[PDB]
Amino acid sequence: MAGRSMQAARCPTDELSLSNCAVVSEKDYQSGQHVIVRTSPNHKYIFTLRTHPSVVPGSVAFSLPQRKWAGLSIGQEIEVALYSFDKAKQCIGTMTIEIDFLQKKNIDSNPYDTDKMAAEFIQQFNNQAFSVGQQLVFSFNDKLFGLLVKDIEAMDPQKIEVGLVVGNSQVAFEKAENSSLNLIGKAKT
Amino acid sequence: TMAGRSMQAARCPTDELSLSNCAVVSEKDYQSGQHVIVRTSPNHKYIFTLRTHPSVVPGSVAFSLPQRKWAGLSIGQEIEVALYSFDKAKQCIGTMTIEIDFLQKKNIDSNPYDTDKMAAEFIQQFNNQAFSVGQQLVFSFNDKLFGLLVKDIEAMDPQKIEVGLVVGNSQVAFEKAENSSLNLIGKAKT
Amino acid sequence: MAGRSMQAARCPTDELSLSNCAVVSEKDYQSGQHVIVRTSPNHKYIFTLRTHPSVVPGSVAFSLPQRKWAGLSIGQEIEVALYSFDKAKQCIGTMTIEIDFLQKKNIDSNPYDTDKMAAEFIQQFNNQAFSVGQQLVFSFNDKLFGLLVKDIEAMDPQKIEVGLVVGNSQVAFEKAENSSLNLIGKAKT
Repeated sequence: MAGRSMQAARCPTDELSLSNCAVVSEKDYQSGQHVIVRTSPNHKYIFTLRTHPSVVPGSVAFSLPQRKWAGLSIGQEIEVALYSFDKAKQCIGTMTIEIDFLQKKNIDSNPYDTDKMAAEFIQQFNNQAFSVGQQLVFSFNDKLFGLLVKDIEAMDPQKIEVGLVVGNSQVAFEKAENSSLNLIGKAKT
Repeated sequence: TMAGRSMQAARCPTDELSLSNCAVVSEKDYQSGQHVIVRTSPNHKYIFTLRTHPSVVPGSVAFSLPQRKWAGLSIGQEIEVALYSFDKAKQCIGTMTIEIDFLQKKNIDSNPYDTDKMAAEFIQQFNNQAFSVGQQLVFSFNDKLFGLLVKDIEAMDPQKIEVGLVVGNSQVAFEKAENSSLNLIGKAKT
Repeated sequence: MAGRSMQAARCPTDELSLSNCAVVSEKDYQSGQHVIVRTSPNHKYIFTLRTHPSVVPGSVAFSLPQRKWAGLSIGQEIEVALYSFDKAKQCIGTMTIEIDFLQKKNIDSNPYDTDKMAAEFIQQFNNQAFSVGQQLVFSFNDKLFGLLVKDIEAMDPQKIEVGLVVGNSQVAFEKAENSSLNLIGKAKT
């Protein structure tokens, strides 16, 4: 009893990509459900869903970052099944994220408070699934940043591949090599 | 009291939305999936399937240019809207013939198109939506946009119908428009 | 009994601004609820909500006109609490609105019927909250107009600062000084 066959589609809008959710039709799923997307015998990527009116029923919309991360191409047939988080080990305890300005062009020398970023990160991504290596778009203080999940650990009653962000998940940031990003605060690696 | 409700025809919020071929409304007036009969004037009624979107002004119904052309509507035009119910076997689509062509003169490649693959996806995205003979639609397939014209529709015989509901076993047959460079293939043709 | 701290965000699209609602994540609120946005210790603003998939959880999206009116800047922290209309005095009896073309480039000499405008205004804004001094965007006959709430009065069993538009609320328009706007109809000042 595998998942259903669907097609990868492009993201309806740029703003939507800030969600880092796989976007779907309300006819197929409801927001908040999680899915495991099988692209081949070598990969099963986990996404958290969010509905949008423009998504064609039978398709799943992905932003550019997600398509790169998941090695997806528009039109591609994918196998999709509901994924359930139901074990303590799956909740994220700590997670390390590599950050940098999205547009290598726009780069300010202003100092950014990581503790503030960590709090907002937890706020907008609460109950969403993340995996080591995943690339995301993060909107902070009206600026766009690129994020790379470097590590994830569960709460010791350690290392996990994928996990659910919860209210007490700890996020530590660190700029990418050669980054002109000045990070301040205690939410730094 | 029994007749429909008075509303205004509005523009479609986005291009992407037009791929749905649904009349788009406010979640304040309707819920997605309901069907409506839109009266423009005596002797002229058009049936649409609804889909909500946050940007639609309450009291208005959004239509894409092609829908407005077909229903002969103009922006701001006042219309009479009433819920329409499909509840008779004769209304389910058995077979439907569609004339296809690239939506844009621009992109016009000569590659092959499996009418069987298109038919399946058509049924997939338009399941439970209403279509009428003569209706013009926008169809997204393989990252390419095509224009569709509903030529004929027939009900199942336990024939010819004006409007019907697409269901899981509805059969769709395609046929390119005259002078079309559409390289159709497969067994889903007229 | 305080509200929750959130951040002001940009409006996902231009079309959304026609709603004049504060837009939110379906994860935080449901459409139709009303909120009081405390921007500072002496100022609280009232908005009616509408959900949209692109709004980042933990944030509230506002159009430029709304940000100007409530003195908000993007990323700004705000305290948000549900607001309840539950007293007769809060229902709008009459309201005076100053109207003008939204943009210079869109100026013309066509006649716009106030009675028609009033009816459509009540139609699209029914059950939404408005305050004296609030500036809105109004779409009428495929044209965009700027609106300024000049006055609001309750039904005498008078003057109120904020109120809920209901089915029998009366709206009177008047053009801005020097407005080349051509207003007809009886729903005037």
